[PDB]
Amino acid sequence: ICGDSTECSNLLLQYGSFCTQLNRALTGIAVEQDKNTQEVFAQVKQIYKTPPIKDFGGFNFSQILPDPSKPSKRSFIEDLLFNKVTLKFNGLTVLPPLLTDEMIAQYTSALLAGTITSGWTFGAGAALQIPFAMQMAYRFNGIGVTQNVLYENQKLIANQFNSAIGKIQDSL
Amino acid sequence: IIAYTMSLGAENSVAYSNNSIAIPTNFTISVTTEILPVSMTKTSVDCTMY
Amino acid sequence: EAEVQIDRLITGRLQSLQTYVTQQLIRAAEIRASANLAAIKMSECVLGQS
Amino acid sequence: KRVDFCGKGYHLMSFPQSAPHGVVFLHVTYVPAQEKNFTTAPAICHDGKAHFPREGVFVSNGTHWFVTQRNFYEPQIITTDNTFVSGNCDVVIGIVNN
Ligand SMILES: *[C@@H]1O[C@H](CO)[C@@H](O[C@@H]2O[C@H](CO)[C@@H](O)[C@H](O)[C@H]2NC(C)=O)[C@H](O)[C@H]1NC(C)=O
Ligand SMILES: *[C@@H]1O[C@H](CO)[C@@H](O[C@@H]2O[C@H](CO)[C@@H](O)[C@H](O)[C@H]2NC(C)=O)[C@H](O)[C@H]1NC(C)=O
Ligand SMILES: *[C@@H]1O[C@H](CO)[C@@H](O[C@@H]2O[C@H](CO)[C@@H](O)[C@H](O)[C@H]2NC(C)=O)[C@H](O)[C@H]1NC(C)=O
Ligand SMILES: *[C@@H]1O[C@H](CO)[C@@H](O[C@@H]2O[C@H](CO)[C@@H](O)[C@H](O)[C@H]2NC(C)=O)[C@H](O)[C@H]1NC(C)=O
Ligand SMILES: *[C@@H]1O[C@H](CO)[C@@H](O[C@@H]2O[C@H](CO)[C@@H](O)[C@H](O)[C@H]2NC(C)=O)[C@H](O)[C@H]1NC(C)=O
Ligand SMILES: *[C@@H]1O[C@H](CO)[C@@H](O[C@@H]2O[C@H](CO)[C@@H](O)[C@H](O)[C@H]2NC(C)=O)[C@H](O)[C@H]1NC(C)=O
Repeated sequence: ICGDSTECSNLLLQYGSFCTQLNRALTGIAVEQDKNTQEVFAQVKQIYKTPPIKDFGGFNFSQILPDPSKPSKRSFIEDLLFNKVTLKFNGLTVLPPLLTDEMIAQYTSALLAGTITSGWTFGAGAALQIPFAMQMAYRFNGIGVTQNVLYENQKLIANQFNSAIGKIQDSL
Repeated sequence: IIAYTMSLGAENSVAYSNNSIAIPTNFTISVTTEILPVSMTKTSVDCTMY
Repeated sequence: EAEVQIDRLITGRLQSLQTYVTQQLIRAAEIRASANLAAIKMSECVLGQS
Repeated sequence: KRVDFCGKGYHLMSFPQSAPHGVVFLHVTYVPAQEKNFTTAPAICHDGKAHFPREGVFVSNGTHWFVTQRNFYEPQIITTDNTFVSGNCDVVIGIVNN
C-alpha cells in the first residue's frame, strides 16, 4: 500500500496495527498447512522396504510400487497424476513446503510396502511378516465369506485384480 | 548450531517370505493421553461506551 | 491537498487487502476440514479393514 | 473397533478428566511384543480331504504342526473339531501332508 514512499509510510503509521495482525493470520495459516500435511502422511515410525524378490500369490503391484528408473522414485500412477494437473512482484512471497515431494513419496512407499507384507499388524506395534495369500483369506473372513472360498479361486481373483488395476491405468 | 537434512526415521527391511509368519508371545499395556479444547471465554462488548 | 488523495488510496487498498485475507481464512478452514477427513480415512482404511 | 481412533493399538477402555477449557482422555491399549519365527501353510491334507482352521492359523516349530490363535502364541494339537473340511486337496496352492 505504499510502494516505498516515505510520506505514505508516515500517513499509514497513524492507522494503528492492522498489518501486524494481518501478517499474524497469514503466518498462522502457513504453519497450519505444514501441520496438516505432516498429520495426514506421517503415520509410520519406520521406513519399511519391499523384498527384492516378489511372489505375492499371483497379484501384480508393478504399477504402484516405486520405480528405481526415475530419479524421483515415483511409481507409474504417481507419474501420470503428476503429469495430469497443470497450474515476487510487489510484496507477494511464496514459501516452499517443509516436506519435499521425495519425502512424500517415501512415506507412501513405506505405507504400501508395509501393508503388502505385514498386513495391519504394523499399525498397532511391530510389523509381522505374513504371506499375502494367507492375508486375503483373513480379509474375506471379516466380511462373512468363509476363507474356503479364497483358496479355491485364487487364480481367478488374481486375474480380476490385475484387470481392474490395468483398467484404472487406462482410464487415468 | 547445526543445520541438517530431515530424517524420516529408521529403516528396516521386513523379511517377507511365502511360508513364514511371526506370532507374538507376550504383551504390554499402555496408557496414553489426548487433550481436546471444548470451550472458550464468553465476551460481551458495549458499543456506545467503547 | 495531496494528503487527501493519498488517504483515499490508502483506505481503498487496505480494504481490498482485508477482504483477501478473510477469503483466505475461510478457504483454509474448509481445506483443514477436508484434510482431517482424509487423515481419518487413511488411518481407518489403509491400516485396517473397515 | 475403528483402528487408531482412540489409542495407538488395540483399544480396551478410557477415562475422562477435566481441564480448564477442555477434556483429557486416558486411553488404555493392548500392545503385543516378543515375536518369533514360524513356518506356515494354508491347509492340511488328510485322507485326500483338505482341512482348514475354524479360528486360528497353522504353525510348526520344525517338526510338529499346531493351530494357534492369531494374536497370542498358544499351540494346540490339531483335532477334527477346530478344523473344517471342504473338498479334496488338488487345487489349493500350499497344502502340506499331515
Ligand atoms: C505386471 O504387469 C505388467 C504390465 O504393466 C508387466 O509388465 C509387462 O511385462 C511384459 C513381459 O515381461 C512386457 O512385454 C511388457 O512390456 C510389460 N509392460 C510394461 C508396461 O512394461 C509385468 O511383467 C507384470 N508382472 C509380472 C511379475 O509379470
Ligand atoms: C526370522 O528369520 C529371518 C530370516 O533369517 C530373520 O531375518 C534376518 O535376521 C538376521 C538376524 O541375525 C539379520 O541379520 C538379517 O538381515 C535378517 N534378514 C532380512 C532379510 O532382513 C528374522 O530376524 C527372524 N525373526 C526373528 C524374530 O528372529
Ligand atoms: C512378559 O513380559 C513381562 C514384563 O514385560 C515379564 O514379566 C517379568 O518377568 C521377569 C522375570 O520373571 C521379572 O523379573 C519381572 O519383574 C517381570 N515383570 C513384571 C512387571 O512383573 C514376563 O515374564 C514376560 N512373559 C514371559 C512368558 O516371559
Ligand atoms: C517342537 O515342539 C514339539 C512339541 O513340544 C517338540 O516335541 C516334543 O519334544 C519334547 C522334548 O523337548 C518331547 O518330550 C515330546 O515328547 C515331544 N512331543 C510333544 C508332542 O511334545 C519338538 O521337539 C519341537 N521341535 C523343536 C525343533 O523345537
Ligand atoms: C514359496 O516360494 C518358493 C520359492 O520359489 C517355492 O519353491 C518352488 O517350488 C516349485 C514347486 O512348484 C519348484 O519348482 C521351485 O524350484 C521352488 N523354488 C525354489 C527356489 O526351490 C514354493 O513352492 C512357494 N510355496 C508356496 C506355498 O507357494
Ligand atoms: C503327500 O501325500 C500324497 C499321497 O500320500 C503324495 O502323493 C503321491 O506322491 C508320490 C510321489 O510323488 C506319487 O508316486 C503318488 O502317485 C502320489 N499319489 C497321489 C494320490 O497323488 C504326495 O507326494 C505327498 N506330498 C505332498 C507334498 O503332497
